[PDB]
Amino acid sequence: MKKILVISDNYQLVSYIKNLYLSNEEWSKELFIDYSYSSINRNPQSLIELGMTEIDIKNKNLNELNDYHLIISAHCKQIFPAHIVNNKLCINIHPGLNPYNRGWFPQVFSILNKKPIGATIHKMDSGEIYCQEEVSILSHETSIDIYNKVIELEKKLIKNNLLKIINNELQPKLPSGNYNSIQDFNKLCKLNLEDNGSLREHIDLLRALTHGDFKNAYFYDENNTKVFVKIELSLSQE
Amino acid sequence: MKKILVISDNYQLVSYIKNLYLSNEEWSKELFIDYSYSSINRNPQSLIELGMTEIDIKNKNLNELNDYHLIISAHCKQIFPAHIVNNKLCINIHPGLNPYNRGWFPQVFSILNKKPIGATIHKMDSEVDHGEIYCQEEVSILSHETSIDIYNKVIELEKKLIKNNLLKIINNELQPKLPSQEGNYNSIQDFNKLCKLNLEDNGSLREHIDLLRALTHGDFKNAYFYDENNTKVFVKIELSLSQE
Ligand SMILES: [Cl-]
Repeated sequence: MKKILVISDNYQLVSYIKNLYLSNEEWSKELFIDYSYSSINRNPQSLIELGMTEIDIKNKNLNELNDYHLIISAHCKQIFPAHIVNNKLCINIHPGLNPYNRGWFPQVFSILNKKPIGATIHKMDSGEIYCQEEVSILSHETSIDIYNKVIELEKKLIKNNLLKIINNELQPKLPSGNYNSIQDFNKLCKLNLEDNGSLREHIDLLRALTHGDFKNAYFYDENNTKVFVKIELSLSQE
Repeated sequence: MKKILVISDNYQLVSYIKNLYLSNEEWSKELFIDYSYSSINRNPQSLIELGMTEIDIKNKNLNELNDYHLIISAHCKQIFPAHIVNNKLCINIHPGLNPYNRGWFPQVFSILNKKPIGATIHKMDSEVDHGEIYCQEEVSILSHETSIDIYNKVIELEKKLIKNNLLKIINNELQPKLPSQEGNYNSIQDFNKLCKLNLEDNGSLREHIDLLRALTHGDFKNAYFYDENNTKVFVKIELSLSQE
């Protein structure tokens, strides 16, 4: 039997792991799993509901982590310190296709730059890839659409690979890239009405920056009023 | 007393006129008002509910219209034939600032070409949205507004113009004035060209946003492109002064 820690701020992926544990006897016989959300999460209520304790991974002492065979990061909002990843086997469930558009919001960047998008489970380092797979971007899709395919794919990757990774039955491999910063994200959000480009470029920018009800793209008008912008695309008219 | 014919395919305008009649003794004491929708209206059900009969003004005979002092057109989907307008006093309630962007969807065109937008009540002559103007008023286009936002402001203004002027017009107390210029007319084909997006069009983001907001009008999408595989993708935009 192994003890495992999952550090996640993502309701869907945590629920999914929890549901696999409950529906798969192979998990329940082999594992004790503790689940924690990040101390920086501003809205953890639904994770609390789900069955999770707060952890602060930046200040957690290695001394309190000795029982864990490994730690899984599934969209943990805090970066793990170097000392955690060098002293504990840490595996990341990552919503991008390493090594393309590493960093922030891989699907936003892939919409714009056409590099592959997908999901990757890999070892953390200051990492080697156990499994990954690509998803497609279709012409009518926004950031939220692609992210939703990505989450779907992560669940598939978990379901088919995670127990094996935990049991050492799947060995990783160093990536054959590029990285995008939060500041790169924020530069994109600040639209320039005077930008000359193709309608295609400008629709892609709006679609990259459309993600649910929270708008990101904005301009300032003539009067310095802030106006947020999003786009809707559909294969139906109505 | 006078007998009046209102031909309209717009619920909001017909319901407004009905409500003023019901609420203003000056109307009910002077006027008998018949209301009709266009035979071409594919979905008149709400209008039927409202209390209205079908009319085909394109084939209506002039002899059946002798009782009417005047005919009011309020977003009638059929165009009045020349013989009707030249032989009956016909008054149009138009959702544009004549003579600018006469014809179809004035606010779409105004978002694109920046000509004034507003509402106009004018005499109908044999040209579209071209006769002498009784009254009209401008509305503004703000940076976050789509076709439907400006349309709703236009409708609100048509209501105020009717409320403040329509009895006077009927009673020959307000004389109209020539439009300031011939102006410019947009067809349905002009609108449908706009709808077909050219993804290679080279422009400022402002031009592109203006085109998308001109074409955004409620849940029915107008603007489209075809993608790599010839799939048709409709496009609308949302602009707002709040994030969420
Ligand atoms: Cl002239």
